[PDB]
Amino acid sequence: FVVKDIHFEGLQRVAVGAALLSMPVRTGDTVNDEDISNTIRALFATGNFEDVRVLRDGDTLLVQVKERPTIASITFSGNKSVKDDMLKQNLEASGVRVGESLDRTTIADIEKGLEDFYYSVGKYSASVKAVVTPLPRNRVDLKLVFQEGVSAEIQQINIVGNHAFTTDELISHFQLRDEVPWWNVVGDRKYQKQKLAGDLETLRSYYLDRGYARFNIDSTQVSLTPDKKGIYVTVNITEGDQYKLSGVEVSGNLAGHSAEIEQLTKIEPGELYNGTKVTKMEDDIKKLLGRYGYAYPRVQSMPEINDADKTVKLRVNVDAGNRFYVRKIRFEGNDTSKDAVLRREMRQMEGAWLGSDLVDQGKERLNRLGFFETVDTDTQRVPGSPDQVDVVYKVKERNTGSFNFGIGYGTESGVSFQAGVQQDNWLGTGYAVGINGTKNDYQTYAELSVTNPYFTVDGVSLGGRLFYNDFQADDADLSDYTNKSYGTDVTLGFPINEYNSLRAGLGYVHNSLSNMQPQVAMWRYLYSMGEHPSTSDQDNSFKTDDFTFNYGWTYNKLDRGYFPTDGSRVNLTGKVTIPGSDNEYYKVTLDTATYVPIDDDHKWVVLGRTRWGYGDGLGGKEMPFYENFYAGGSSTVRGFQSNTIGPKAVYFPHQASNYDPDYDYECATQDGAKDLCKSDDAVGGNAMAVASLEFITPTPFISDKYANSVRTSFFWDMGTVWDTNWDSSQYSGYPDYSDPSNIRMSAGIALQWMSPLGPLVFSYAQPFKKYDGDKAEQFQFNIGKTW
Amino acid sequence: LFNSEEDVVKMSPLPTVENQFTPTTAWSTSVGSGIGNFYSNLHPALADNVVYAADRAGLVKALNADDGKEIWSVSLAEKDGWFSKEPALLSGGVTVSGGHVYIGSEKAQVYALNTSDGTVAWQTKVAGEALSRPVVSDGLVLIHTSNGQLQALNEADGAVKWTVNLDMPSLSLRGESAPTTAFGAAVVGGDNGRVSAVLMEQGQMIWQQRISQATGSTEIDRLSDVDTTPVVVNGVVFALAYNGNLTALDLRSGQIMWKRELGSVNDFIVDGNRIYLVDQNDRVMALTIDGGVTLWTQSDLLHRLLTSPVLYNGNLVVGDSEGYLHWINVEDGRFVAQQKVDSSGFQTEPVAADGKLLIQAKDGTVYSITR
Amino acid sequence: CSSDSRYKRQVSGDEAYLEAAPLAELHAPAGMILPVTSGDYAIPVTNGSGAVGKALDIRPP
Amino acid sequence: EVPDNPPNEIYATAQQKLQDGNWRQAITQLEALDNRYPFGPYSQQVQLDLIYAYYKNADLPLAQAAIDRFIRLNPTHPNIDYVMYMRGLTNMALDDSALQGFFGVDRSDRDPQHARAAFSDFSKLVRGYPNSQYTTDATKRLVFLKDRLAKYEYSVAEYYTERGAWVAVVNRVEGMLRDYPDTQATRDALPLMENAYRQMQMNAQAEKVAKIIAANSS
Amino acid sequence: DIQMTQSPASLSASLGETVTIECRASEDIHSRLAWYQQKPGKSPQLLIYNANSLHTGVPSRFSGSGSGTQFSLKINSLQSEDVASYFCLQYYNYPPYTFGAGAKLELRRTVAAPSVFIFPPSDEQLKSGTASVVCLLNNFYPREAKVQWKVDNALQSGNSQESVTEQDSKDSTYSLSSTLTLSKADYEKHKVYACEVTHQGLSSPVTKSFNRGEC
Amino acid sequence: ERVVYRPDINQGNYLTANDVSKIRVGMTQQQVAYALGTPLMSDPFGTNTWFYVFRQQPGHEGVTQQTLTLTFNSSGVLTNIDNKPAL
Amino acid sequence: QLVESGGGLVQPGRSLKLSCVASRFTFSNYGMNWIRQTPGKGLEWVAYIGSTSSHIYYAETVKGRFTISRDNAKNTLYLQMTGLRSEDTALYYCVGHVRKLGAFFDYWGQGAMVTVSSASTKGPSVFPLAPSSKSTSGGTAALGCLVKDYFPEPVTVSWNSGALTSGVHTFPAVLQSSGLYSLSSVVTVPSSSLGTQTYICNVNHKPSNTKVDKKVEPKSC
Repeated sequence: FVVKDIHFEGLQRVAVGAALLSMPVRTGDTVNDEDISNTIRALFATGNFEDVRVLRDGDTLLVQVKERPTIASITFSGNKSVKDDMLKQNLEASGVRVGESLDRTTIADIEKGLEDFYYSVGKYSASVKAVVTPLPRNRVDLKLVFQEGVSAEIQQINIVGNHAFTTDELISHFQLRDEVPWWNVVGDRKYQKQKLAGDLETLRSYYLDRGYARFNIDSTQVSLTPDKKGIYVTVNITEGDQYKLSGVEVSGNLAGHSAEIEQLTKIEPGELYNGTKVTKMEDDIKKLLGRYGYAYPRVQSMPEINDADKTVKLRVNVDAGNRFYVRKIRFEGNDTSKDAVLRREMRQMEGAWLGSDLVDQGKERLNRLGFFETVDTDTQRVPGSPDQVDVVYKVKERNTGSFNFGIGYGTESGVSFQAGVQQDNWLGTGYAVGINGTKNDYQTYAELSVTNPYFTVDGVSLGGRLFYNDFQADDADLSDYTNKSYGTDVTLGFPINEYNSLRAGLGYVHNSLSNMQPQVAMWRYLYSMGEHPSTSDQDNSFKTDDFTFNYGWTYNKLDRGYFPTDGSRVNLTGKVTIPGSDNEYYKVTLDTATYVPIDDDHKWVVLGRTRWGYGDGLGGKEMPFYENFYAGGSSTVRGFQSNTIGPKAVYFPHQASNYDPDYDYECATQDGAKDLCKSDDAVGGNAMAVASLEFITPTPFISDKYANSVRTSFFWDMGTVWDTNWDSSQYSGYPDYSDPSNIRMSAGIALQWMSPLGPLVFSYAQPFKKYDGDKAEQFQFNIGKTW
Repeated sequence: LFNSEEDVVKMSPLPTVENQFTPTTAWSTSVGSGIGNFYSNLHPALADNVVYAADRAGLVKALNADDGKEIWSVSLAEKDGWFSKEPALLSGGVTVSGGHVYIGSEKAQVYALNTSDGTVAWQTKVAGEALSRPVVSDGLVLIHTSNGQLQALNEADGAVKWTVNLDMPSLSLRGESAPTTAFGAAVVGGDNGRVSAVLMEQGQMIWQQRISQATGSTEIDRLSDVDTTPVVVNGVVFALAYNGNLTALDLRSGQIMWKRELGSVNDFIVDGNRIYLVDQNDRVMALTIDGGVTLWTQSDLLHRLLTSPVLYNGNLVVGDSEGYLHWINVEDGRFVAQQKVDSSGFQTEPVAADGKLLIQAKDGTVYSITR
Repeated sequence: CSSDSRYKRQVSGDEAYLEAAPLAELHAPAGMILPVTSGDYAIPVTNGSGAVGKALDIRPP
Repeated sequence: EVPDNPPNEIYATAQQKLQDGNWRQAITQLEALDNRYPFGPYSQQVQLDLIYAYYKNADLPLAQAAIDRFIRLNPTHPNIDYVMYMRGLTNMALDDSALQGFFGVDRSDRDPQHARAAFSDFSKLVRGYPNSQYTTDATKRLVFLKDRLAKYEYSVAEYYTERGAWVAVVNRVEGMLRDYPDTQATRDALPLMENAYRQMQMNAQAEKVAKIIAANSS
Repeated sequence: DIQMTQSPASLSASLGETVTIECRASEDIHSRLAWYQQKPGKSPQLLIYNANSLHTGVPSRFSGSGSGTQFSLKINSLQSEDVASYFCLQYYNYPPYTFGAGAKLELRRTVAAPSVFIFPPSDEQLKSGTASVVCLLNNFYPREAKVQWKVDNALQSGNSQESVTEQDSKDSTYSLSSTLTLSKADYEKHKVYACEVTHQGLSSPVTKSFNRGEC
Repeated sequence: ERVVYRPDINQGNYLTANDVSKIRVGMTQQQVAYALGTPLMSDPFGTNTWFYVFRQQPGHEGVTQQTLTLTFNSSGVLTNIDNKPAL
Repeated sequence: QLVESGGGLVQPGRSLKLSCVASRFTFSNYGMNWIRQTPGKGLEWVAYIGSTSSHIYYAETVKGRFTISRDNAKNTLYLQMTGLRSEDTALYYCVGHVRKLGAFFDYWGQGAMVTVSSASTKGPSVFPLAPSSKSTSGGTAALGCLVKDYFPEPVTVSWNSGALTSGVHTFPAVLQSSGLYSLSSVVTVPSSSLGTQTYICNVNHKPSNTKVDKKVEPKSC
């Protein structure tokens, strides 16, 4: 028997090469069945061919096989809560994928490795079925049918070694529950080893801080109950007993700071032992060392316990390193910013000695810019020597700014064509910009306001602004209530403190008016302006060109502006007419915003946001109306319309139209109006105060990925607006808008989606304290950057 | 959304009904709020018309037979204290002997109570609670612990006599190794997969024997149900693994006489050569003492919530948690009678003795039973 | 897909790096010692005269 | 998605998309190909076409992963010049990929990350293959990379100069020197070192640098 | 347009009594009136703004009452120095302005008989072309008095013109001067020139005369 | 003129002159290193010569310095000293 | 406080510029008006100008023929009267408005009377009014001076340059058919004063600049 020809069957990656490698014989060598055995074992070793038939036609070999490779495809059916990526982890963990193991015998292993996953999850009550759609020449689609009935259930956990304490009271801090409350009808009833470990360590910490050093754990035993429901636990422990702190015997390496080092360790006798306090104090010492700056100095305490009286003398040893490792830094995340834009804030610099406080404060001011997404950094030890350290501020930068457009329903023309745009670090520069306007068929408007916050090295903030509100009843320009105006406001901002800044500068403005409508406080102010036109028609005109001095103060001790969580910021702004100008007054305003986190989980948080404002004439004068405060608009207050709050318009019988479509217009003698026509439409006022109190709401059920990029709350908001220059002389016989007593109020929700297109919020609420006709909508939308 | 997407697998439901011998109850004398939806060793007892009851919570009852009249009632649940009033929450079924009554708890608080009032002989602390109800005999108090221990104490005051450590399983898994006696020696299984013969005079190991299969992450069979207690013959003992692996093995050495290790079986009781028992899917079989060879079966009731079986009036009987009650051919498996009574719940030892039949639910508690 | 005069051999973006400036290395006067050369930036000397930019090609064989 | 076919036919399909130059549907074909054929005779060519596409359609991290795959899988191969040039080219494309170049504005103010990455890549490349076609543009680019580095460091220096901090300036300077001599920026930088030294009364060093200029004032 | 109706034009009252001065508005103005007092030979002064509010440094006695249809001014325990002419003014219609007629405040004293004097024309008016014989009433109350000229027992009153002063600020009496104008020629044609005055303060018409060629 | 709010600024390379009293010529770079930390600056254009200076700038007008430099030989052993304060 | 400067006499149809100055007030922010009162008790608002030159209102009787202006720098109100008729003759007042309340006036000047007439000014003729001593001699008599055929008004008449003030009654001038003014100024003095008191009346007519001191002798007829 000598092989004359071999049919080297084997395909889809291999050829005659691998089979001939399998065979020991060429054409003209004695043939055997050791080739059969070697081929089968080698093909189970490699795992290509499920079987071999090395047969011989006389003395002519032939190879007939089946193949474990290609798995053409996979399907997953019934994987309710488990997602196919974790299934893929199980699969690659099995080394199983396309072009891999086969042999349906292995299904038990596969299902086992599936069961294992559930066996690890917390379940055991389930199974899986793999099914083969056979496909030609080797191939197979593997569909997986997941019989996932239900996981087992937590029942009751008992512990013994608890005389000083109830069990439930200490249970109360755990993730897990042997029973749900009713004031929280929802609540998990699941299992996890990790949460269990945390509860264990939590108990350990509890009995540490109540002083029990002889506390331990002996063990803990889970009930693995038939029928696949019952998980109790029984826990074995030492209660021990508390000790009492008696003394401290710290030592170590100090660099002569021993005084202040002790000043950390200053304590009262009779206070109980608590290793939490110990850890706290240790960390405080670490921080102190960071102040002078020491990278990796060692700490270690020693509780020298006296069991004769249950007390301890706490020795400590310490190992200070060295200082001024400050070689360099790095930054990562910058694809748009410029390096200087960081370093300007970095109170630390390269080539220095260290202070970690500097670095913390750098992160703080950084985030307080609110010009990024995520923040972190590492104090990367330098490998050249144990004497230098570099830093990397490997972080992320936000794409932001926003073009403004769109508004609630209204006229066919008059709900669009409105500009408004922000970059605020324009072109990745830190130059900050806001530009707006609107074209309409009854007015037009332009305004630009731009600042370089860092004209100089110091954070010198050079800001300038102009406007041209070309309002003349645009595209009519005749016999209509024109107020065309245009002016300038240009100032500076001074870094005063690490958290506090000032503002000071000037403005110079011109106004121009025509065909003014008889209204009451209008002519009040104007008779204070010393101009006494008629009170009947709208054939009237008036202009000004004035100067002013503006200024303000700002506090900001805060976390960020992306989605702030803790701290507060306030913007005070005052301004005044100057001497020599036409008009004489001041206007002063102040907007506060405070964030208080409940936990440092940074998910249940309080907001207090308010505005307080007042301005008034000088020289016994009245301010021009158009500088009045305003309110509502779902950007300061919601559940109302913008500028639709406070004292309101009041009308005379009008004696002048220069039109008559059908006299669609209100209150004229030409229409047939007398008997002074009170009205509803709003005007603004001189005095304002508003308040807002909100609970941050964690999101209902959202992916962390973008839930970190979304914010929400409920609120209760209210406020009010009024005049003092109101009277009762002829105001009588009307609703007197004098006093801050028609107080407006509502409450609702806030829904802050962060798109890449700017910040966007929809909103709902409901008015409660409504007064004389005031419009509103609860379902509202907006894009502005209000607080 | 997620409140509605529940999944489940189902048992068999009831087959045809028999009333060949019509069942009933003697009466029902049910009890205050006790167990609830839980699991336990606990079952009540009786002797000489002196009926022995108590609940999960702490309540205690001594009642009269033939009516379930409360003779007296007490409770370890202390009216004072702050321990949820010290609820019982027990790990052990009834034990009674002499003029005293012997119980153990989850709490390792272990109570000997004078009969005829239930007044305390003593309460005693121990380590770990019971998968196996408390055993007491031969002047010896005999405990299987949750800690994988023996505890051996006085049968006169509960005073300790000795204590032994035993290997623990991995996940501390629930089951039992119900200990028993032999000629003045201790004998019991173990969730490790072992069975030990030990001196019950000091807890001196005599031998151990591994029973189970060899597979990890597949741990001992959940469907290999309860009644994993030794069953002794003259020089042999018969019992399962927690796989259901049956072994007949040396009463003195643990060496195997035979085995139906390959069998997987759930609950059993032995009658001569006839071993009447439950199977994995909760079907029924009668098997031989030499090979678990099917003397008969009945697979009409499967995946069910059943306790151990018993005999009564020469017919083999057991019920379920849903108050379904089944009197069956001790011969070839067939139903002889069926009753429905309640749906409270049942997981405990049925009580067929003194010509009587007796059981208790969780809170749909005691029914004293005849036919 | 968006590519006019299809991107078979051509270059994305500008070519200023092809138009960039030359280099100047120092005579380093006598007695005043400059810092030594270090690092990987020593620029293995070219022996080039090969195509570049659009003149250079982009394709799998 | 599209049904199975002969992998030669699927290859021909890809060729059709290539003569078309439709990157998207070509990507579809390639995805279907590799996921229906994890290994093939021309699978190497498939990797090539994949990264080709990923260049065209800006699939850069996927391209990076693909390169690393091919490297681990075919660390020995004839046409690796194309491979590694493509790699460094990708890194170059990443390191400046903005619309800001519309404005004639420099990018010398961001992470010199992928610059140095590609520098390493091309150095290794030419040192492995100092003979191929793809050298010359790589060399031009290397010079450009050196320049971008230079400008960046210059800017760092100038910021700290505006602060008036001499020390990190000095050390960054020395690092630049060890990195290279050759930039107009470096000539511009020399006197800055001089000034900062002068603010420290380093009159010896002042005169040292004075001599440096005095020779290399050119 | 708007009608500032004020009645009576002239009033009189004693010292210590109160006065209610009515002022009526045509268009039922929503209380937009001002009161101004113009005393003789002085600039007009402000009395009431807002139609009910008194101006700074003015006694409380003056009060403003009434609505647009009709308003009234109340002066309580009015003193001697308040004699002036009082006007109303509306500001509701700003472009035009209407004032009151002016209410002339007089005082009430007992009847006063004038001390009558007659003055013949001087001898310098006879060298031009006209002679003027003047009858004079010095201190009388009330204003009402009939004075007629008698020449040679011939009645005539169509050539003479009278001028009456305002009530004195000391005795609140009136003075009238009745000038009789003739030509020097026609003056020297008649003998006796007499002026007969009939007044309430007089018990019977008092005639005073002069003869030519005496003084 | 008043400006306002100059920040607090430092550089490194200083602990104490008590260290200076410890030392003299003849010591090596490692002898230094065991107690002095590293030089943050040296002579790159000549011998080993190391620059140990305090520098620090407080707020409005006020400024520190205390400089020293130490010249070694070819072996890296000290030859010359020059310590001196701000100017 | 409010000083007025204006015309004496002019011819109907001619023009005339009146000026009015404010001294103790700002004169800024004040609405200013011109209001005329005709003898005969007819009150007319003739003009209003705002603090600035934005709103100017004239009466429908006056019409644009007159122009009202103000200069804050010179604190002066300018009134140009063109197209003038005999009816325009009246006492013209420079009037202010009220700040911070509006809708009514606060200040008025003394008032400057303008008299337009085609007639020319005429010097007065003074005639002694000798005292009627025939009524009584122990009583009190009265004597005076008659100013006749003088144009225009007014004439200032006093006795002994104001030294003799015995209850002087100067009746208002009445207009005779010739168009010239004529009035009599009398004074009552005791009869005993005759032969004891010198009676000289000093008459001054400013538009004609005629100052005549005419004596009435103490003779007791």
